[PDB]
Amino acid sequence: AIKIEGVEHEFATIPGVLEDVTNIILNLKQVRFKQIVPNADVEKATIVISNSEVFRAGDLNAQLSNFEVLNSNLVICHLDKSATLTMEFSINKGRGYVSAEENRAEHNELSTIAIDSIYTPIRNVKYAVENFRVEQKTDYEKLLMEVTTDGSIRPVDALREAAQILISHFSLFAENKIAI
Amino acid sequence: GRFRQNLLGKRVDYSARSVIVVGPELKMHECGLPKDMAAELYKPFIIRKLIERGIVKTVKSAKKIVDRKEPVIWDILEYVMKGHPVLLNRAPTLHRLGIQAFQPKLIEGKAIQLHPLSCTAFNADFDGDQMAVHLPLSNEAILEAQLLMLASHNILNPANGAPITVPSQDMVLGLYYITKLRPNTKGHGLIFYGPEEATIAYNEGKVDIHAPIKVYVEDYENGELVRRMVETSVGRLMVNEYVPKKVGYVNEVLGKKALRDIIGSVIKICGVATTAKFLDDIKNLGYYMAFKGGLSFNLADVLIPDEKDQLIQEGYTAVEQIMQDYSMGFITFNERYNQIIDTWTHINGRLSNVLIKQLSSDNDGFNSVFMMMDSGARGSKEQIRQLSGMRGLMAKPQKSGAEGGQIIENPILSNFKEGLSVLEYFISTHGARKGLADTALKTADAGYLTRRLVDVSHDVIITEEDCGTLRGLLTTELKQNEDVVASLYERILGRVSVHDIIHPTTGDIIVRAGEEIREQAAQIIEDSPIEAVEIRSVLTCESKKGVCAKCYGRNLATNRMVQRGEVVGVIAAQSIGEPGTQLTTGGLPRVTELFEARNPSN
Amino acid sequence: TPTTNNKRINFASIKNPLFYPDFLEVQLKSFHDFLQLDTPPERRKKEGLYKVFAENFPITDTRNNFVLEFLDYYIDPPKYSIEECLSRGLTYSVPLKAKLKLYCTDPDHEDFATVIQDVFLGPIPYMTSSGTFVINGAERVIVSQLHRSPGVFFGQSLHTNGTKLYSARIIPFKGSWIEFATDINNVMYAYIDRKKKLPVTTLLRAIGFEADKDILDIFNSIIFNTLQKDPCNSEKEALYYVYRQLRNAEPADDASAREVITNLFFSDKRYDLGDVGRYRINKKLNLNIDPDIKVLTNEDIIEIIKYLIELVNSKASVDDIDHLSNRRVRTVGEQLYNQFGIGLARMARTVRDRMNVRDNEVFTPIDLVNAKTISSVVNSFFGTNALSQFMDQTNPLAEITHKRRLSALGPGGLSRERAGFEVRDVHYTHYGRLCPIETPEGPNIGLISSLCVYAKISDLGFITTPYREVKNGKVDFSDNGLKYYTAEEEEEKTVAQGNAPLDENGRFVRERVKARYESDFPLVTPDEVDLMDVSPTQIASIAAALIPFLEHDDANRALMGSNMMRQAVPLLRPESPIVGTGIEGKLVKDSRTQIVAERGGEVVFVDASCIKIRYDRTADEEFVSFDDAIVTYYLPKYRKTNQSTTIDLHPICSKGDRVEAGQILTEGYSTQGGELALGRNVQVAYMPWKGYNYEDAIVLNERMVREDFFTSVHVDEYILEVRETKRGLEELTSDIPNVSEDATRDLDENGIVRIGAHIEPGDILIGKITPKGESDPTPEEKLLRAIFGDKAGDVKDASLKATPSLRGVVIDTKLFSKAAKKKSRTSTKEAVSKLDETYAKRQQQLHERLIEKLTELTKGKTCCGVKDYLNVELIKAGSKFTKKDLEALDFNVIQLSDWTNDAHTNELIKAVAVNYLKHSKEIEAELRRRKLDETIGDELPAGIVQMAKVYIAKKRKIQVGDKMAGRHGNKGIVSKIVRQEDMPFLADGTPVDICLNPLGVPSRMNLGQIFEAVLAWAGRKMNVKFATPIFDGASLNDMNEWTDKAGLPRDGKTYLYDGGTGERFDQPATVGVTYFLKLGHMVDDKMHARSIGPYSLITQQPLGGKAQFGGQRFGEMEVWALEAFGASHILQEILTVKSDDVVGRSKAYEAIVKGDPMPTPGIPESLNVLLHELKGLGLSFSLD
Repeated sequence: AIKIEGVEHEFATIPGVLEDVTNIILNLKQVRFKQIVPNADVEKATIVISNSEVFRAGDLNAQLSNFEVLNSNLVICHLDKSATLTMEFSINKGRGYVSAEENRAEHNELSTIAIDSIYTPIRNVKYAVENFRVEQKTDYEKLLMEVTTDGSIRPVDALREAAQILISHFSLFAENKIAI
Repeated sequence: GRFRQNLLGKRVDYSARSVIVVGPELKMHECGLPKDMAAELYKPFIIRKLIERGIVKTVKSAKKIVDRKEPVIWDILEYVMKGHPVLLNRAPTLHRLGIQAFQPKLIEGKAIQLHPLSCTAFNADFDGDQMAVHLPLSNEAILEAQLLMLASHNILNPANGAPITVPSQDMVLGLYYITKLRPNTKGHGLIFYGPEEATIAYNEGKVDIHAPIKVYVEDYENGELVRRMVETSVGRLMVNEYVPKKVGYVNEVLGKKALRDIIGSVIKICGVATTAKFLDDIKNLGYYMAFKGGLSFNLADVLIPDEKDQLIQEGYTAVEQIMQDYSMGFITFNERYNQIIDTWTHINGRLSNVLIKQLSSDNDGFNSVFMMMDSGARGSKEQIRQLSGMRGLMAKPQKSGAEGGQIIENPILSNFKEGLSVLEYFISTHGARKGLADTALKTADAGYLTRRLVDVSHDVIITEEDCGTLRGLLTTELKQNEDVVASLYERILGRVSVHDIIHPTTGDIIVRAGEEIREQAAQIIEDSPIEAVEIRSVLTCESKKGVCAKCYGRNLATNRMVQRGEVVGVIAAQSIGEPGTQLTTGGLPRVTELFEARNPSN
Repeated sequence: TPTTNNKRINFASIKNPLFYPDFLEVQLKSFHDFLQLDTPPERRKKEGLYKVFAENFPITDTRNNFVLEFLDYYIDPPKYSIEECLSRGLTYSVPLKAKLKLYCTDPDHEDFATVIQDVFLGPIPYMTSSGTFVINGAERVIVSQLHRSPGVFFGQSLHTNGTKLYSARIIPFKGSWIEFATDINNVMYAYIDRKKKLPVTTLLRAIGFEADKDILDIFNSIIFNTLQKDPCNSEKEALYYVYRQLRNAEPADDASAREVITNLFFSDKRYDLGDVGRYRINKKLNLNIDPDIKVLTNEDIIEIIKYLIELVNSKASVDDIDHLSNRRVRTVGEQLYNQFGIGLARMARTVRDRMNVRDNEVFTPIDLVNAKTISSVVNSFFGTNALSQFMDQTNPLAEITHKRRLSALGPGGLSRERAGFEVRDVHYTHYGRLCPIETPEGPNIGLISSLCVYAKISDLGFITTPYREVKNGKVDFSDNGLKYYTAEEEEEKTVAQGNAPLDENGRFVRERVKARYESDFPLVTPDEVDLMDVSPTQIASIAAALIPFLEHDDANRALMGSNMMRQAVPLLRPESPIVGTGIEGKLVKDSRTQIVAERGGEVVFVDASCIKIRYDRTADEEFVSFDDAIVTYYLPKYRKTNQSTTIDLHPICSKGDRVEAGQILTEGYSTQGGELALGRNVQVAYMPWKGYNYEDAIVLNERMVREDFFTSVHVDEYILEVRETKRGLEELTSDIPNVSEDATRDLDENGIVRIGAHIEPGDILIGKITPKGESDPTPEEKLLRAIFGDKAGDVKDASLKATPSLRGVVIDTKLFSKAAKKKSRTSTKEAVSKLDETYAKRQQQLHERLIEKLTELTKGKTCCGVKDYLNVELIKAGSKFTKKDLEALDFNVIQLSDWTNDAHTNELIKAVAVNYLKHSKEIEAELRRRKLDETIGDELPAGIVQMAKVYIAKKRKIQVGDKMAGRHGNKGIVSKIVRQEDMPFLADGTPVDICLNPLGVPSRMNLGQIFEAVLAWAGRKMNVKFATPIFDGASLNDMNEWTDKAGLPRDGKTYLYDGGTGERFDQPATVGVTYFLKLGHMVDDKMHARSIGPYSLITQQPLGGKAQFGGQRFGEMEVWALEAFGASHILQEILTVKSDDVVGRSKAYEAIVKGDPMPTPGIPESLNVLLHELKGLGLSFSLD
């Protein structure tokens, strides 16, 4: 969710800011985050950029103690020498992907604009296999695997969690045998 | 002005309209239906079922809850949708197979999902048309729907005995994929028992999908019970697990021709529901196998023949001589035209055939273009020749005051592989838009034939179970002064006979009088040296105000005797009018001349 | 931002030694020939509006004592701006003024007075600087119209009763057409307009040829046979008859026939042949008399009848129609000329009428001319004529092809009832003049053929196009002198072709060269090629010369590909096609949709709403100074086009930039970085996936809905007029009866929806509540229910409610002008006088600085002598009329230096004259602003008081059912949105995004798409982008070299894997990158259904159309279908209760909801109507 001061809808424009509000929201979509503490449910932020600047990602003071930004060096927008901008954020946790209009749930209050949200923390995965052998005796196998993430969590934690869920599935489907 | 169009054409109040999309998961008697269309058409039934819930007392509250569609039950839509079929409706309905019923099914989004093998009945394409839907609301209507309307019963062509749902390019491609014959691969030359050992040995990669193996299988010799050692391949076994156990076993390369032959034999031997289940399952398996084979197209697939660079060159010198010959003028201009077009056609053919053979032999197991051509999925020798050989010849039409006719002296020798010079591409645009204009004008011409000849006729029905008229036609086969063009077989088939017939070989009654003549009997008769036979004609019916059941004969929509109470006339009208669109002295003039008792003026 | 600021790779095989002729030559060239804003001091030699006036005026009496004459017009600046016209709904037009000379001569005496009056004779719409007119708030175009060339033409018509009938045709510019045709009896007949036969001997003796024996003597059996069937045989009786068989039962006077024939063949003021008509007459007839009467002469008739008999006896050849040299062009200027001249001409007719009777001292030009007829005719031509059309204004390419559209319907060319196959066709001579490949099929195949790029219009209506001179082996210079040529001369010279490889020295490099000489098509020796096409990219139209990799494609595929480009929706963030041809860039430049830099300088200020540029100051120092000069260009930020596809722009220069002339400040509206950007690059794979790509459908990955490179915006407009009624006043108020407070929440207190809300269908948009007491039958009902509090009171609730199926976001709602500035201050004269005196004070002070500037900034010059000038100039400056002493400049001190330069003081002071003239213009416009502001205000429809409006915009994504396309014909529709996992993913973890069916490919010969795919994959690392000319593109070996150097399979193939099974698809699949477009048939507007709905008041049938849902036409054919099978209750309930029984429908509905599904069908009203409409008589209907 976003609440800009002096703009009421997704097609306005702010004096002295080189981009639309649409592009502000669109590129705010792309900023990947991280925790530092567990139990952080949802958070609201207040940015007051009030100086002759170029407004960038890490320029976001992760002013809430509960949370931080990984990618600091992204260009939100180019201000002029004189633009004054006030923004308010909401960051929340989730899975998979959700579109905008479902996020209309949270009380627009004539100002709030809901935005899309891509939650997935993974970017690329690999596995490959190839035989290895001793003379005359076979059945040696190489599995080589690669995990490429956003940095919000090391590969080991995610890999462990995936296996935990998969074993949790097969557990019931092997032991318990309720019958018709 | 008043009493013709809008006196009958109308508004409707339980209809809907939207766009259609191909269905690769549903059965033959189901359709995919966006959630809101279904949430709206069925609204009154839903309203009653909320009423019978007891939770609501007022239809106003029910409307309030069905409009805003809040987190309450769609279970009622799921239920009601399950026994309350829906009529799918095309806009330009030509013959009845443009209107059907279906069992509807929820899907995601805002598009109508429809099964791939039914559209050919609609004779439509998937450009994005906006099919209409209707809801019956009365149980007599719904019974007529799910008893006569429903698609699974409507598999034949009322025009004539052809089947309507011949499968398409991709299924025939997959089936052609499974049933080839490669000499030496995984697990050549071993022994099985049929099902168990074959499925085991394939399922453990000890034999690939395809290798010539010898196996012990059961097939009926007319019609019994021989179990021998056939040489075949897993694959053909997998499909022949599904060909019903009343015809025997299938051993050929399974093209399109053969697929139609088989679907015909199975329908004629065992009936409609059976042939339906067969066609559905063959769809599914061949379609999955075509996918898992991973078939695609590449440049390296298409080998231009080396000799083309030779051959295209070579004719030049021949052309050169026939140039210099006409240079010394002994030869007339038009015959120069004729000779050069002949030579270029010769080289075109000798390139095309060598092209196609080289295309065949590179793997014999696969060449995307080669199998797409030969399996009859889609393509032709001509298209593929363009994709790898000269464009051929093209006409000099001159587009006005000329027949066209005489064609360019120089063929378009470059093929689409290499690219075209500017002038050739200009000539191609010339000819192609010529063809498009020709098609547009032909469609315009056919429109009037269609409308008038559909407006030929309208009338009433047949009305008796027999017509007593033991004075029928002497039916025989017609041969037009060089050969025979129309067979007695279909001319005799399905038409009640008069006198019990026996073979010239002694003591074999072939028919009992007043019996439905059958395909087997028809074949026996054709083999016999009998010449003609006496059968009834809808004409000679004694029964006034109609025609007798036995007068007419086979139903042609099912494969049964026509029964009491069904209108034949409008069927005959539609079936005789619709082919007018292809009808290109012929045409409308002669047809209306003969119907309307006009003088030939000659 | 470190923007890429990248430069593409050209790849050709030959130099490009000839540029792009600009696009907008035709429209803006013509209109700037016709009229311009201001200063025609000494202009328009010879053609122009001045030619109109010197051809029509002066108008005098029947030698009676009174005359009118013309004194030059001035052309006035527009009263309102383009944008303000668009917003308001007016027309961008300029007022016109002319100094009419009344010249009253004393009755039966010498002259009485010789006076001039300034006449404002009406507004005429003006051309925005792109060739488009905003009429009533819409933007329209005058399309061109191919023409018939006047002159003489020769055709032996055939099959007319089998016999050959040669007809010669004389074709004027205005008037009737003349024919000379042979009868079946080999008898020769002359007549008019191809009409009924009339003997040529009869017309000959109608001209004044003597007795028939002498006619034979001067003309000698075709003429003899004509005499044999001639019903007249001597002069007097000859014309007596020739008038008799023109009308029946009316007299056949000789003298009337003499006058008729004389005016038919020899009247200058009754026969109107254009100079082009005279030219064609002269050339086809090989005549040597160009300057003469524009009308037929006797020698012309003699020569035409001689050539007529010469081609009657089969000694010549017929003419051709589709030949382009027989069609002219008549650009917008010519046809506006024609209508204007007609209007003024019969205006002169009626002024002749008025002044034929002429008193004195009672007529001054104020009452002489009711010229408003000129207003009528011109406004009608621009508002209703055949050729003026709305604009397909959804896509830059759509316009820039829309403005060289070349229609052929209506007067000027052939007619829709005269075309055979040729006007449906592409002739042998459309080469370069008229597009071969874009003549879109349908009802208009040949009719609306479009113009090539290099095509240029000569001065006669001949389409011309460049060639490069060629002689004796060289390209004569390749080149220094281009030779534009017209169609007519082309027909005898061998024209070589460009893709016949050259050195970079002007030499052909083979023995055989391809050429077209006659309508034949040979392969010539380069020892006699005489002239060469400039660029082999010539023979494609503008949208046709944008296809990558053409020479490997089908014609028809390219046709529909172009027709799909023409409607490509403007995306939300386009992307340069990393493959293209070197024509983008220029094409955005010709479009004036981007804020171009006017003059060099640095940029003070940039935002997305205004670009504030300090231009170069140097212009004011060949001056001394006059004022500050900084421009502020404002931006197109979201606005609705015709087709609802919004337009937007974004600046592309930074706060310290210095910008040169010809620079593009802004990107957007399908433009990026100065390049034409329609679609996106994407990863695609060619493999039939689960058969969801059965036919030419398509398969999508979830990234593509997540990357949002397939998204757009739409917006539409809602209007509502409130009106003075005959019985009440209409209102825009919030007090809407019977509606709920929530439906008013989005409404402001001013009865309209505020900006900043979302709309659910059915809610109020514009609150219109109107106490229209037109119910003169008991308005006490008005009062009775208007005092209840809800005030329905026959006070009609006309509050427009949100259409069903519409959801969106509210933009800005205007209120326009509401009939009165006088609305406060408890006074009328007080407020108006306060406003006038404020006007006066800032007038006087601004003009005071204006006087100071003109005075102290003019005195600087090297004029020598005593001062003598400051005080006199000041006292003149106190009461500047600005004309008395403007040129004099006190006429002494500047005159002391007899020799002087250009008089920079004169330059400065006429600049001040201009600046105060414009200042007075806007200040008097401000005056009329306020004055009419206390009135109805802006130009508003007479019978209504106000019109309100709202804007609604919708942000639209992709979903199943939407249509997609590409640049090679691949139309398709989305079938399934696949999750990213189980897309077939290559050996490096990247799942493909689009999967396409290989089946559709090898039957429609368009393997250009896979070539594009391989290159765009070999580039997306990314290495440098590409650019190749159409028919000189990238060869295959070089393709292979790049694919190698990018680290790829040299063959375009690869292996692939399945998510779900890991299997390696045993045959290698093809993968690549391709360019992809979204078309405008979005499925969100193909949804409708209905169960129950509102009922009509003329029949118990509920209409439909998604304006109100309704149903579909249950037509005749499905009546026949339910006939064919045994429809028991289906058909009966369709024709009885499903429709057209509101009583039965209500009963059946209430029964279905009430638990009785058994109907009781009765008798439709159609039969009730039948008994009622038959009318019975003395009535005998039945009860049995």
